[PDB]
Amino acid sequence: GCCGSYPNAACHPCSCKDRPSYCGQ
Repeated sequence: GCCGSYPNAACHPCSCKDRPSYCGQ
């Protein structure tokens, strides 16, 4: 994914720059 295999304190598949687009569609 993107937060997949990374820290998660703030990080989500969404806060990423070009994120896993499930946090939209």
